[PDB]
Amino acid sequence: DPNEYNEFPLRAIPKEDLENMRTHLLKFQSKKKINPVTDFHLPVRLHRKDTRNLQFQLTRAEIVQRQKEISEYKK
Amino acid sequence: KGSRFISTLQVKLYGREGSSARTIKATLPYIKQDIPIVIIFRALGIIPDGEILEHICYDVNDWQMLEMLKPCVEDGFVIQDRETALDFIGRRGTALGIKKEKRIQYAKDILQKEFLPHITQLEGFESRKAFFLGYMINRLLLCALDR
Amino acid sequence: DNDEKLIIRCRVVRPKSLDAETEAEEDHMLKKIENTMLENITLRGVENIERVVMMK
Amino acid sequence: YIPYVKTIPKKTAIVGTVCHECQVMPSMNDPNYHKIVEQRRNIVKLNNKE
Amino acid sequence: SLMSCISVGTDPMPIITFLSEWGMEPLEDYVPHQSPDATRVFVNGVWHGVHRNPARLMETLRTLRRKGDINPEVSMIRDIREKELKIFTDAGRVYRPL
Amino acid sequence: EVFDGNDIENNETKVYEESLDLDLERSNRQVWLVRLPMFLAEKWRDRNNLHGQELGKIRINKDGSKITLLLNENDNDSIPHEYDLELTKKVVENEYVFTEQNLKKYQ
Amino acid sequence: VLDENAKKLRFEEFYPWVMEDFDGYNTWVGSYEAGNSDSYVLLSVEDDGSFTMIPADKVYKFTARNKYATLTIDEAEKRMDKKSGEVPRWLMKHLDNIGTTTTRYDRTRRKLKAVADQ
Amino acid sequence: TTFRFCRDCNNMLYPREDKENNRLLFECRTCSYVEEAGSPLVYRHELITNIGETAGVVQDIGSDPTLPRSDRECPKCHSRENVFFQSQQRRKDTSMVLFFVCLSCSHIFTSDQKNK
Ligand SMILES: [Zn+2]
Ligand SMILES: [Zn+2]
Repeated sequence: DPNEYNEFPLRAIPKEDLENMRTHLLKFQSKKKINPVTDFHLPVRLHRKDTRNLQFQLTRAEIVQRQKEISEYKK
Repeated sequence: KGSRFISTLQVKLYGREGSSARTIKATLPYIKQDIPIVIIFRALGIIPDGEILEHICYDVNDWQMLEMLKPCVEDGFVIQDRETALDFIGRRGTALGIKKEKRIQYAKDILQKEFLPHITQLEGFESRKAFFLGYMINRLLLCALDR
Repeated sequence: DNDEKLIIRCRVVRPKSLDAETEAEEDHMLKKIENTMLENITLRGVENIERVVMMK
Repeated sequence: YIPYVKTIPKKTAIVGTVCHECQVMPSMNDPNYHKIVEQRRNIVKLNNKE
Repeated sequence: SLMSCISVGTDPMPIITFLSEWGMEPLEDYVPHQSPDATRVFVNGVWHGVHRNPARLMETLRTLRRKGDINPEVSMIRDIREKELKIFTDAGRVYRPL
Repeated sequence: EVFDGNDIENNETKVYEESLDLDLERSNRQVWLVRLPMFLAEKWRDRNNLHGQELGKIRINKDGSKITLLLNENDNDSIPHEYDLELTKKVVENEYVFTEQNLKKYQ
Repeated sequence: VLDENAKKLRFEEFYPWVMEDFDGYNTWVGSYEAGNSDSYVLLSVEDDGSFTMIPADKVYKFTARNKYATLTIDEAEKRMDKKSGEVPRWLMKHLDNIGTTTTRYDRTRRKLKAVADQ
Repeated sequence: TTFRFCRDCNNMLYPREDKENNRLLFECRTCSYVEEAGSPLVYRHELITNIGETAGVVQDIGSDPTLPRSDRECPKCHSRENVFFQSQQRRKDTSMVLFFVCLSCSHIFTSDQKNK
């Protein structure tokens, strides 16, 4: 066939970096456009935690502010 | 294959044709109370009302079926989160061992292993349960609408 | 009767006092009275009389 | 607010954004074709239980 | 009746795998508003997914059963009006030859 | 790997020796989500394989609208050597890939 | 006796993934999906036109949480009971003005502004 | 009725009245989003309905073997082959009017001669 296309190689990722590493798929369920690179306010955290009472838990910004006053109070 | 027990799920359309508000309530095992379908849908991970209706009606122009579904979304208006819905289900459960913290997890197991078991009983299949539940409700509405 | 389509138009009149809370349910109240206007209205006849047929 | 939430920190990193969803289907004109069909038929033909 | 028989039932898993490999879209990504023509596929009363070309799928299933690839007792029903495709493999169904 | 919650005492500074914020640096990387057939997915997802060898090539028409996969001759002439990569969704949104690994527990 | 794989999955998925930004504006909770967890494969495009192969492990579905000041179970249960014929159509708006049932984003912004003022 | 849904959270919108302009607005009961209405109709109740008479018509309706065939003329392509079926409404108040589907253009017509 004529060279009217673009062909690129496909090589497997080395397995030396796949050990102790898990690659999952994240799916945002919404009708709008969600992009943590620009939409979210950095820094961002993606951890595992209990969802019980997920309405009165201190926001990451709050702990930073509370840490500042705690340091001032202790000093 | 596996347990040979039978669990029955009933979806009831309360009210008569001359009523001003006809809501649909579903019966779950070990709950003692008829729950609105919207609460069950939210407990399965679909909080938006638009998504819930999309699971029931597969046509965007079938306003007649949507009009009959509007009372359901109004009934479960005050519950609009997965965690809140799960706790509502747990409190109705007939266990009285869960004090205040294991209620959500207790309801989670009921919706997983005792709700529509013939699809599956393993964790991570909420989407199938929600879609099948919508199919049952959709068939119920079709009969009620003389379709 | 001469009209091609037979239509009845109804409007509810509010009192002198203004109810700011009823505006949310204003349409709902209309949905209520119309339903009762379809069922609880006896245009003519005796109650519990479904249908009448003439026989000779 | 609540003073304890009992989180479980982990090291995470976003290593790409999905742009295309694809479905690989063998070419029907491929010389090695009509062997997958036989393999697919063997799936239902197989009787593992004894 | 004289020619009536009762099925003994078989494992439905092989059929489910076969359906998936032939384009049965899983139910975890089925958006009704983006494909209002797909036929719902049921196996033993379990909604496993949807298909975009039910006519071609039914032809393949029918041929396999007739040639002897799928157990003859398996019942396949295509409700064109309701856009549903039901496959029954459980035991206890009364059937007869034609 | 249980750990405290709100952490108003600032215990993560010594318990963990690495930043706990997810690395939002590699997100600008195109990825193709591909569902594979049973025969192909059974030999490509095995951890006793995937040593970095060239499994094939992808060919894209200059004008697009048609993609094809060409495997190498390492399949033992037992499976098709040409596949048609069908784009079920030309535009994909709200989908991302994130990794997961444990953190250093000392200092 | 329980299958080992399920027990690990149950323990692993006992606490779902939670993604939160610094300011709490966005709060997404992930849910595990098993329908197509192991049937997917990723192709990463290198910076030279090549493709890299990575097997897929799991699929997580993330839904936004606490974006419009949801009520509590006790508050929700009280309204459902026959305290009134029907819930007010604009009940959420009414309680928004009273100040009760705020959001984490607003709850954090007000506290932060309460410190910047001094 | 043309139900409208919210744009920010996909919740069901509801009608609201604004006295500043005496117009009609659609507002969300949960996320405080507004949208101007396009039509003045918000509720529709149908005692006698003809919706669903031709429910179940698909691109491959002719492939059904059970459906009867007829020799009626399709008044859009001048064809003789077609499949006909009665109304799908199960209420015991509907007439026996037939509905014909043409296997050449998928055009749906009726044998009614009273109202059409
Ligand atoms: Zn909204
Ligand atoms: Zn015609």
